[PDB]
Amino acid sequence: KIFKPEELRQALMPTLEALYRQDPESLPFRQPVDPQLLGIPDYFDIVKSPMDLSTIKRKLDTGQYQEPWQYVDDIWLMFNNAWLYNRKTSRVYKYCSKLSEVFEQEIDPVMQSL
Ligand SMILES: [Cl-]
Repeated sequence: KIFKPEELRQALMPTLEALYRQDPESLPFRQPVDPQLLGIPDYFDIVKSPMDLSTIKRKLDTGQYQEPWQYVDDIWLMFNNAWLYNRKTSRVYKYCSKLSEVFEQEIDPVMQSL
């Protein structure tokens, strides 16, 4: 179906809030990564399409997702970036896995309703 932007926003936003409210796990994902500041110059060599919670929120607010799967894809892109760039024993890697689990429980019922 064609999705009215506000209908989408209303359905998806709670799932994004749930991730944002995961403390401390969501902390590393609330703002775009800044390799200059963080002193990790090689970040963009590894991560070709940066994504994060704030960017996803902005796209959601500005009606830039026409369909639910698009939002899901951005969520997974964010996760995959973190798993890719961070060692599997790192804090960020584990935070990422936790967010992944929270998302799964959140998104399933929502997708059905859409
Ligand atoms: Cl949107």
